[PDB]
Amino acid sequence: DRTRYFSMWNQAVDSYDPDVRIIENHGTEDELPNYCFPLGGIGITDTF
Amino acid sequence: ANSFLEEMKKGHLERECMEETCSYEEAREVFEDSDKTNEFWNKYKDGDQCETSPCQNQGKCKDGLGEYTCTCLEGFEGKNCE
Ligand SMILES: [Ca+2]
Ligand SMILES: [Ca+2]
Ligand SMILES: [Ca+2]
Repeated sequence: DRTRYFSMWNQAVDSYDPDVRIIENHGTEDELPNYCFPLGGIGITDTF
Repeated sequence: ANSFLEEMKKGHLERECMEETCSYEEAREVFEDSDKTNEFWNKYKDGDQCETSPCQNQGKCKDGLGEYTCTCLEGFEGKNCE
C-alpha cells in the first residue's frame, strides 16, 4: 500500500482532492433564511 | 431624538429637531451652518420672540436666549427703540 506515510525517509505521495479537479455542483440548501439582531434584542423603543 | 439610527441616517430637519428637546447640533447638522445655530434653537419650546418686531422706527431685531436686541438707526436707540 501507498496511502500511509513513512517518516523514516519522507515517504509520502503527491495528493489532490478530486473535487478540485472535477466539481459536483449540487447547489446549496437555501431554505429558511438567517438573521442578525440588535445586541439588546430590541431595535428602538419609544418612550410612552 | 437619539438612537442607533436616528443619528446614523440622513440628516433632515423633518426628522430629529422637532418633536423632543432638540438640545443641540441637530439644527446645525441639517444645514451645516453655525450662524443661526443659537439664533433659532431658542425657538423650539416657548415660541418666537422677534415676530412682533418690538423695535419700532425701522429698527431690526436680534434674538438672544432670554433678552432681545433692538438695533435702531443713527440717533435712534432704546430697549425696543423706545
Ligand atoms: Ca425622528
Ligand atoms: Ca440635524
Ligand atoms: Ca439631527
